[PDB]
Amino acid sequence: PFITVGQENSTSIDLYYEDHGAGQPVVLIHGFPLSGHSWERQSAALLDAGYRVITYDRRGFGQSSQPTTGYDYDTFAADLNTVLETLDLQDAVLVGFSMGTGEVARYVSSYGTARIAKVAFLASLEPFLLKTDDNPDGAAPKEFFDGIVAAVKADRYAFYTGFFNDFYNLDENLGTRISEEAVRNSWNTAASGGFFAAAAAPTTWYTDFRADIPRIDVPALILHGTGDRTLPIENTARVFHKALPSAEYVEVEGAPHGLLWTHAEEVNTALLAFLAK
Amino acid sequence: PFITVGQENSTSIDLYYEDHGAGQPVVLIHGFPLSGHSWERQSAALLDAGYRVITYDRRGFGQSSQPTTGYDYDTFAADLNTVLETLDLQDAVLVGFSMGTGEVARYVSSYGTARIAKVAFLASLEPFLLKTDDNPDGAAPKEFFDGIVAAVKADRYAFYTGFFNDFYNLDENLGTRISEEAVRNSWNTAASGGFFAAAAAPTTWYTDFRADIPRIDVPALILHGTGDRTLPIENTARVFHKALPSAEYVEVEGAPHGLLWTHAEEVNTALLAFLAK
Repeated sequence: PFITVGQENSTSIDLYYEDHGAGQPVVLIHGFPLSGHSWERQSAALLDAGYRVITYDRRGFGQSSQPTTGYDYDTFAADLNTVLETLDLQDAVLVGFSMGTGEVARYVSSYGTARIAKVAFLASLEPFLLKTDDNPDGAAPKEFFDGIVAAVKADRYAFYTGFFNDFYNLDENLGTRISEEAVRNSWNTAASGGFFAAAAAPTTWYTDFRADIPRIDVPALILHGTGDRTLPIENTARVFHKALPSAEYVEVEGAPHGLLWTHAEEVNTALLAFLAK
Repeated sequence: PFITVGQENSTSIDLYYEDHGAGQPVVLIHGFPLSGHSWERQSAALLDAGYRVITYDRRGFGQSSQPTTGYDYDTFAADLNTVLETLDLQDAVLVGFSMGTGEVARYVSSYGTARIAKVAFLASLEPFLLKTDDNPDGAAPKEFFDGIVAAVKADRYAFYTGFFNDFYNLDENLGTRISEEAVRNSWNTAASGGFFAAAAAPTTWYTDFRADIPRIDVPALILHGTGDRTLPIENTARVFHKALPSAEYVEVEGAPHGLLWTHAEEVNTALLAFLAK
């Protein structure tokens, strides 16, 4: 199913989405370079607890259109605004994973929370990944992220292998918490995403969300793995909880960046306990 | 890389140029007697901000051919027109520094702004540097510029030393805002330019741009240093600000003429804020 969010030359930019269940609407917004199907273990848990689950694929990923324009959080948040207005959701919960935590913060900042009852940030980007003079809490200088973009442009298909090795801490989790088959499925999803988005999306990772955070005026959850090699907990979740002290806060012991799958039970128990309130 | 702009006897006239990054095209047009490389501090900032940066070396300067013909703003603007058509640049921003502010105004005036989104004038020549009866705001009468031509023809290599002393306000900035090594690099660039262009270019500095200014019909930025010893702000930017009151206007307190280097942080902040609109 698709929702049109804009036009690109002679084509419409359509985002693939699904809408399941009945109950309070929970919108799940996936990370790079996957799709709304990456939430399958959380979608199953939410459906089992009587929620309505809505998922969509960010432009350039999954089954959505693959434009060569719009890779920036104002456009990503305008796409989410179109989704939410089209579905006319009320009392909705927005749950972001990694890149999706940017859509949540920028959307609440720019459009407000009239349709929103709660937000959850899992494996967050916030507050601002660049290590700069004005942001000493950042994870790394911009040249580090520039090198990731260059590696995608050199051969995205080979880049995905090393990417998922650190995304899922495969040296620790392959064969225990994640099978070789589930990693292969992630690689297939990544390769199905657009070539342009694959290399342009990482330039948005280090967006500065510090001015968006004070506008988060609904109940919030921040959750992160202590073994996240991709987005270090010290420069993301721990600093984000200082910036958003009203949020509930959970650290999942030993979990990697790809904790929706490897630590599904720990994510699902924490997310449903938060949504029950 | 080179773009051919014409023929001189048995030779072609080729302008050196570079084309980096991706996104909205930003064309940077340098001043005398330097080259596209003099924008390195701005180029780095624009590339990091997601723009496509195009630089070229004016005929007779940098690594471009050194003809003994064409030192006038109609030719200079026709050279820019060839660069823009050769590259098919569209929705482009034109940024001039000092002599480059002549290309920007003369191009927009003669050719119009179908290809151009915005224009920026840094350390401008405009509106008309010659002091006359009809133009009392000019900086100096023709004899001053005839004296500069004659000094360049007498020994251009020695001329560059005192010229850069005033350009960068070295009595204030040497060893703080500009190193002796960076000044030496500027002298080397100047010595690499053509002998003929070195002495022909000063006659063009007092071109009258008063009829070109009313033809600027896209958003504009005018920025100048208040300590400019080369192009006094009271004969240039402050007069220009009255002739084009709709332009964003920035005075960089205490900055010299060579503010792309000495006050790069201020220039980059103003330029990126202007381009983000």
